[PDB]
Amino acid sequence: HPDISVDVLVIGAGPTGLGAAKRLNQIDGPSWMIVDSNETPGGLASTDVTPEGFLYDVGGHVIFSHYKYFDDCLDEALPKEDDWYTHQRISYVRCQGQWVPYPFANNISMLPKEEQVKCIDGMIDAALEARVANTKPKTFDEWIVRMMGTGIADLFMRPYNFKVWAVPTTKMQCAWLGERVAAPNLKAVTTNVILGKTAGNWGPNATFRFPARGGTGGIWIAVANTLPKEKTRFGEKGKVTKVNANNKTVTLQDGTTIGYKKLVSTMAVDFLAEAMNDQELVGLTKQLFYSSTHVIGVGVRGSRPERIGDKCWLYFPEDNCPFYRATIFSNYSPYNQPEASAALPTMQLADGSRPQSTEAKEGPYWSIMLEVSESSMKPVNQETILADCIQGLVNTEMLKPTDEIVSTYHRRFDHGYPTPTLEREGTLTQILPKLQDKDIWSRGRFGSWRYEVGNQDHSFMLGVEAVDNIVNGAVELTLNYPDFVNGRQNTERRLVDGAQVFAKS
Amino acid sequence: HPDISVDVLVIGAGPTGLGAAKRLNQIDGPSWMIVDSNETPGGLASTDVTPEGFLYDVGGHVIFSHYKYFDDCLDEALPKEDDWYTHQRISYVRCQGQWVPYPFANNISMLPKEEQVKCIDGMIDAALEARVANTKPKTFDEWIVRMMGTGIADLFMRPYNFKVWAVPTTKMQCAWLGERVAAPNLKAVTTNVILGKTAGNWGPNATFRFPARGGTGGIWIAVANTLPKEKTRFGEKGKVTKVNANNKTVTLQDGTTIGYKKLVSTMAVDFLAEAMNDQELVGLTKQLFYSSTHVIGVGVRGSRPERIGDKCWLYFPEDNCPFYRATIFSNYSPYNQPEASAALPTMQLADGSRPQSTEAKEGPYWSIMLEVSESSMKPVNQETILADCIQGLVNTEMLKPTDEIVSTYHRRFDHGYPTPTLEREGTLTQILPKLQDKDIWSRGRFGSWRYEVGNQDHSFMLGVEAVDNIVNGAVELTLNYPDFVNGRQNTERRLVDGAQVFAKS
Amino acid sequence: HPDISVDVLVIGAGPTGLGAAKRLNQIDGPSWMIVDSNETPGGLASTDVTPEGFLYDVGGHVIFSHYKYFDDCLDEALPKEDDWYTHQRISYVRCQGQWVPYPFANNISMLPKEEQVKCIDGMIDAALEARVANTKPKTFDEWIVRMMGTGIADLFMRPYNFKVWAVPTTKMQCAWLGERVAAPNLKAVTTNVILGKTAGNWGPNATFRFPARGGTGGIWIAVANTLPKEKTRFGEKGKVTKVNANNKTVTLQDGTTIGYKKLVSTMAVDFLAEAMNDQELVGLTKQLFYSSTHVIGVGVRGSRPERIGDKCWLYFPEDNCPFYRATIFSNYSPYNQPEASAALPTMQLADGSRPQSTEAKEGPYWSIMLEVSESSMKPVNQETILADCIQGLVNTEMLKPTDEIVSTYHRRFDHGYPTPTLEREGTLTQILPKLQDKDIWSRGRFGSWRYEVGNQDHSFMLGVEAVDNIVNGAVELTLNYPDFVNGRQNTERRLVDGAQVFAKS
Amino acid sequence: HPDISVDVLVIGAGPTGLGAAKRLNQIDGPSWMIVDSNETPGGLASTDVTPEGFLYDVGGHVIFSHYKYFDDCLDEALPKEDDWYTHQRISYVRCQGQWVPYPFANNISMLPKEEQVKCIDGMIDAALEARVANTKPKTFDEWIVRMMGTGIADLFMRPYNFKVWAVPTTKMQCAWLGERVAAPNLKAVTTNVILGKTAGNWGPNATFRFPARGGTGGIWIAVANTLPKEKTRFGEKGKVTKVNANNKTVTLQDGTTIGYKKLVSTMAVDFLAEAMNDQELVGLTKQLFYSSTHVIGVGVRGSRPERIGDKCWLYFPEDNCPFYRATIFSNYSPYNQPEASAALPTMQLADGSRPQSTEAKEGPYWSIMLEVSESSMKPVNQETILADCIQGLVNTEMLKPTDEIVSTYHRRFDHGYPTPTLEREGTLTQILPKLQDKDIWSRGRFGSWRYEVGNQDHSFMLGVEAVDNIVNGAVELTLNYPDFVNGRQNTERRLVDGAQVFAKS
Repeated sequence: HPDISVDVLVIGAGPTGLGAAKRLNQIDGPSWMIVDSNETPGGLASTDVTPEGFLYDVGGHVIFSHYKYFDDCLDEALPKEDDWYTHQRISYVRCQGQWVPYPFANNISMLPKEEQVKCIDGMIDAALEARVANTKPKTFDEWIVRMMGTGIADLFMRPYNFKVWAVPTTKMQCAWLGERVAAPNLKAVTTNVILGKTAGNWGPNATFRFPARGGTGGIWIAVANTLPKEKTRFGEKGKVTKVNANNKTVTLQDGTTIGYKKLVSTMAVDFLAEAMNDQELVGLTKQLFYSSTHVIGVGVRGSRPERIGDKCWLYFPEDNCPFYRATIFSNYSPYNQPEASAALPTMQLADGSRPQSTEAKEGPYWSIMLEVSESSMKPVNQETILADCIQGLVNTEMLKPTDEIVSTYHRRFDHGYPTPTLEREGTLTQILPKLQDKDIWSRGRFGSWRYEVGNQDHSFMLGVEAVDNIVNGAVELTLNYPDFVNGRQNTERRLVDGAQVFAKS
Repeated sequence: HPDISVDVLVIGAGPTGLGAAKRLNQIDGPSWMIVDSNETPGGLASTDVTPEGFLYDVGGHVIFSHYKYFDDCLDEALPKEDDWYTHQRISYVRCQGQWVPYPFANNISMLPKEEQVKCIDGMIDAALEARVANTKPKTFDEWIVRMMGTGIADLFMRPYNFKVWAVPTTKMQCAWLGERVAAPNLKAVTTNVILGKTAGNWGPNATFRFPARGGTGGIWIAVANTLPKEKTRFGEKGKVTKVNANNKTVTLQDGTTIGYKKLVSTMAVDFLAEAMNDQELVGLTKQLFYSSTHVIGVGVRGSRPERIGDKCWLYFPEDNCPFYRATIFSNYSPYNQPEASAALPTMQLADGSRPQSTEAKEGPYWSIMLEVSESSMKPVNQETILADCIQGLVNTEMLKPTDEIVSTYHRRFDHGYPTPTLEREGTLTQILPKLQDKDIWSRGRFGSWRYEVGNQDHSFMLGVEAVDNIVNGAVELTLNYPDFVNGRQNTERRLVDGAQVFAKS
Repeated sequence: HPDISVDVLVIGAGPTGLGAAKRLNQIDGPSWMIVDSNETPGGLASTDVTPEGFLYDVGGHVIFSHYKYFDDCLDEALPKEDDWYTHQRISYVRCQGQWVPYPFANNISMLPKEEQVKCIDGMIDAALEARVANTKPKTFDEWIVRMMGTGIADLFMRPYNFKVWAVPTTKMQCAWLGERVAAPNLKAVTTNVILGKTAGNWGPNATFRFPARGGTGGIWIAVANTLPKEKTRFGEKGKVTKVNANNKTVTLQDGTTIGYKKLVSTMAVDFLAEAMNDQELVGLTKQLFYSSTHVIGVGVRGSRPERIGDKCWLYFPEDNCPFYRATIFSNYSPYNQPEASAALPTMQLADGSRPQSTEAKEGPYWSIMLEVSESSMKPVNQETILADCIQGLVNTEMLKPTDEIVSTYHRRFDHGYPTPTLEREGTLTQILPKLQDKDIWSRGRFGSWRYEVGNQDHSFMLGVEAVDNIVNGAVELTLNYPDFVNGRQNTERRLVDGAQVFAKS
Repeated sequence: HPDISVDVLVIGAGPTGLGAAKRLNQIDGPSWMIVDSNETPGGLASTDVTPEGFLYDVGGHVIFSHYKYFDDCLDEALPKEDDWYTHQRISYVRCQGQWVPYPFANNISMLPKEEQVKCIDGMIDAALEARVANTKPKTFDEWIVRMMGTGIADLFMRPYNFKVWAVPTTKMQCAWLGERVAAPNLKAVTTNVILGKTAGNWGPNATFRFPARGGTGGIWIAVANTLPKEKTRFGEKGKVTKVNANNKTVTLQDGTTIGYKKLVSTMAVDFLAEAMNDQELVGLTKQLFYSSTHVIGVGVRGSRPERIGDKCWLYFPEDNCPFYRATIFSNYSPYNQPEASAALPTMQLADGSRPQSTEAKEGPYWSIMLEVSESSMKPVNQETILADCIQGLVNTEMLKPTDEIVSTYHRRFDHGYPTPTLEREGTLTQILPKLQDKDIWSRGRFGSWRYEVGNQDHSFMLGVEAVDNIVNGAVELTLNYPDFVNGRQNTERRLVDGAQVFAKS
């Protein structure tokens, strides 16, 4: 007999596992338990802080919720209006010395005219081909060239996506992008070119809310806090080391055994296979591809520069910086960095030189968060990546040579992106049913490895829906039909359903 | 203070209401109750029997299930292997003196060569048009022509569908036929023409199962019998006459009042509007279109004729008979008609003449079940329809003039088919949200009026999913996404879910 | 026995008949004669002069030669370099206050942006349709919209061609336009819009030459002067009044009868039918359509205005002037108007007011030649057309209200344009073969009535080729294959052929 | 000074040269003469006879005339009705044991149903592709597949045309096939398949006439006979050995020199280049490609077999015989072979055995003429090709094993077909204008190397039009515009033109 026995055991207290926990807690039927090797819940949706007081998420984390259930749990966790800041979804593409509003294609009127001609000629070809197309694109690259034409593809989506995915666009599928036809919006693009118009896809109704304190990680700490503490096991005491799928027994690092009837596992599925000592699953999960993410944080002295303004996140297709995305993390909340009265010495100037003075000086401070991808196909010199990022900031005119850097952060996350390679689905439909047949629901960004449902809300709901499938025979919609959940407002499932209402009466 | 109070009240014990009841009974959380104006459950899936012992469904009722849940409940209701007979899905189109195997298009080698040429030429036109098509068809009629071409459209699907829907194909939408592209399989069609090949779309795996006894109606009687009787109220005592949406009160014919928190209504939504005395909903619901169904049954003396053979249901595009569909109901179960030793007098010959002898003679017997549609655009003379059907049987060579008719059946069903008119969705999306706002789940073939999810399994699941939405926050997938539920085997929801397993333990 | 007998009789000494004459003269085989009712050869390629000394062709006459033979004869007629002036083919479309360089489509960057959007959008539509097109346009109008898209068509070619042809574009055929596919050069148009480029289709390559003296009419006088005088009969003495096709006799005004073996007739073919007293032909030729041409000439005092500059001819689609084309005729030759030292009183100012002084003042002078079309679908008020034209000049900002007019000219030419109606070919293919069966080669702008081979060089060559057909069995390429002769350099036929080289030896 | 001086010298007296000579003779202006290395005129349109009295053309020669002028000269040469036999243009394709009426595609109902399916499927693909095609086919092979689809291409035109051209279809251009769009008549082909219909493209109005005597060669003997003998020089005395283009002097084998002003050379242009000792031209003409033609003739004892019947020529795609075409030459004239009373011993049986006796037996006789192509890409074993051909005749069931062969014939013609390779036009534009600039009109099947204008009428008219260009400035339409002359009836040029009519007065 194992030390602990529960009906449903949840491994991992990132958004997915917490989703499973929250749903189990709401249903209040089967016994359950959640474990995490980290004392602090949140996983990749956690937040670090430098010794100088600058917070950094694991790269740009902007919430767009497809589900009311997710909203319910965030509202429960952080119920006060001052728990959040609301911002417009402002993003630009750095291109040829300019900040081009996203979407790129609608804003190429900013480029030299001769280049616009190349862009529009390419999109005309694509439109004419789209007109007689009777096949779907088979690769991410084909998809891009059909949508954008060669010229526009080459300027942004092709080089940008290699910098993101750390694999060539030709090596990825495109089903993950959705069911919409791969055909250019020629009229809209040439209209903006003709009008000399620029326009971002944001405004008063295109917004996101961000936690006032604790970064994105503050949400998941707060969400976790609503769970009965005794049913949680976070820290070294909750690190899973072995999974015995045949005995339905999990062994933790401290030797604790937990027997389960159903397992919801949210650790990366390649790690799950290893913990299972299942050589066949190890082989299969090794066929999956993923990139690592280097997060670089730079804390800068000064009031926010006008050139930066209300920018939130920023895309970098070009070669003059190693990062694919930058986030103005100080715009997300005033508590993402020290108050102006905080005294901090300058560590370096953005041009890499030593500061004139060693002396601690006051703020205000602002803050840049950078992401750099790495894979077997795109190595990263870890030793120079911080300095390369900082030079990248200078090259892109995000920082002046003289800007004073008062804090730096760098951390590598080995499992950063699950790659939608051409081979992903062929592999996953071998892995996930095999685990399913052992009553293991492997779910989450790396639990089930599908980037198109890999955000915080998707993840959360993958855990929720796994539990719902386990308990109430629900369809795992997020898992198996990304286009479905992403194409609608999911309003049916609530933190308080009829069940809880009828039971209280 | 009403006579009865329940959490969830179900109006109607056709498949939809029984689905609601079955799921409610399984969940065994919220209190619930089901009423029906008929002492016998089954609604349009019920079965009549003539004084001579010939059973008739409400027209051809053949089950194809999209749900394991539905399968679970039928297996529970009728668990013996001899509770069912299995048949291949054998259907034919009557056309120019011939029984043409379905699908029609794949079998036009049976038509005159000159006609084949016209058919193939039309389909060539359609194939070439489809190659450069960039719009969806907007009407049922466009859909048909784009799929078949003019020649083939005119032979079968155009005139057939008028005889079914009692409206022109040009007045119906085509979204209900699903997401499949309106394109011809020119190759398949020409290939069978060239080979002089015929091929039906059935075989050892294209089957259905039919109840051994009591016709289709026997399923729903058996299913209802699994419910706690004290929670059922069937007969004049169960007839709803008033629904007060604002007080959440239902009044029955005998004066009994029922209080509900949530209402699952499976009566025709235009009747619900009337029962609610809601003038706005009344106005909106009579904007919905429907046809009535005349079911005509003909019991015939003799062993099954060779010309009939294993035929199950039959399509009649031509105007030499009033019915659109015929079912060889005696093929579905030997118990749909009297045993061979039973003595019955001959009522008339198929050509309308009197029999030579009035004496009762033995069988064996076979049975034809016919459907005639009626609408404001297609009146039916109730006084002559039986005679006209029987003449139609002779005209189509199903009966010889000499065949001995020993039983007739005719019944008009007011609400037969909810019509997928162009205006249906515009109307429904005004009606269902208003009912929803009042905590009324109006669901079913006429509860929610969508033919494409109008079969017994859909209906059953509409009830089930409505309950699941009310209780567990489930998406009503059958209701809102016909294409989704019809394009998969829905396997997640079972008659025994995890919740009941964990509860028993 | 007729007064004169010749092998080949040529009626008419416009370019066509002179073509026939020149070729007959060169061949110097069969006997021949040429007659004209006019003492001055040239037909519609003649030139008038006003009492003030301003020359006007019959509307804008610009030579583009497709034939070496035509060049040979022109070189023989006017051999000196100073017999000619060379100019670039400079033309503009007057549109919304702007002189838009021809071709119109390539210069819409001069229009308001919002209009460029509509134009480009329409041409995108046309481009996308053209990609899947599998039929030829049936009408001029369809041809235009397929080439240009709606927006661009509506701006220039649609309203312009109605003002030219005096019939709707929907009533004309489009074969006459040539074999080029009716498809938009979207890329060229969008490219120039993006670049803000304006470009006319002219330069040092694209030139025409114009006679130094006597206007276009000076050419044909000089060509006619190369003919043996005694074989010509020009004036009232040469006016044909009757053709007896059955007797092969022509009767002149003065009573002179001419017998011929073959007749090359270049008068309008409807007049020919009348002269033949052939009622069948009269019937047929009355079914042909043609517009009349009003030529309005305006002599203006002053050096050439800067706004006019090197402009040659000008198109006017818009409704603020009655003319469809204007020619800066003073740009074609300094001898088209009096020298600067010539003194002329001011007749009126352009706004219609009287001049302050009635005295003769010196120049220099420039000159505008306008064309207004007339037909039964488009009446012209002869009494007001001059004044309306002059108002048009002000409206289009060709003339300032203050500009001094020193000469006016108006003349109506009954047969101006042979109209490429939908019906034209059906009618002509009935007329010409009947004339052919009587050894009558009816040829020329109204001899054979085909605009697409209706210029001076085509006309000349129609006569040349008729004679070559008559004598040498040559194919009448210009007559029957406009596309052929217009799509190539016709260099084989020379004014000195091998036959004359070998003969002289 | 040369021995002879003429205005125009014509080299070669096949149809091309004779054409030039006829037109020169008719014009009767410039002095001229015509030479040939052969005593008998006719070139590749000549006829041989075996010692046993069997005539053979140089392979199948069937006249289809596009020109009245050619008709006039043939009528002049052979004016009597009994100088000619008229036959319907009856041809078949040998395929899978069947004689399939030409055109093949319209007659594939003769093939097995499974072949029909493959054919129609392939043509459906071609039809769908042609619906969106917007490029011309670049090669002969692309043209075939686009017209026919794969199945049909593979059965006839692909393998047949390799057997003809002795180069792969992928190595040839397709412009020579004319300007008709490369698209299938799917409807017509499937219609005949559906109906089980066969139909040859012949009838009472699809005929050819063949000379009663002397085979095709009889025509050109007769045409040449109409020329003044003293202007001809045929035989060793007329063999050109040297052409000095700079001196305009030609040297014959016997030392005779002929000065000319214009040269019409109809010898193969590569031969001309050698005769000119012009290394540049030799190099260019060596880039041209041509195939050699082996003509095999077989004389057979017996009345014409029923299986043969009225067949005229026959196509052989299949690899069970070396020849690409057979001609039932005995059907063309009864004087192509000996009369029935002629006694001839049997030389061999068709199975290859040498017969019993040397007894000369009587007829009647029939006759087969075969063509086998050869090139550097397709060698022919000259020593065995006769025997291989005869075996082919047995394999294709043209001869029974026991059929008695009484005459054999085999001759290799070095220049047989001028190949429309991809490179042909590029090379000819470097050759023919260079010759032109030296006043050399190189014309004819190998004079100008264009197969699409390479028949007897084309060749004749290339000569005629060359003279007409030389003397009268005519367009060389057949040379430069094969589509033009082949798409019309050329009626204008006659053996008696107006010039001669007028002159005789």
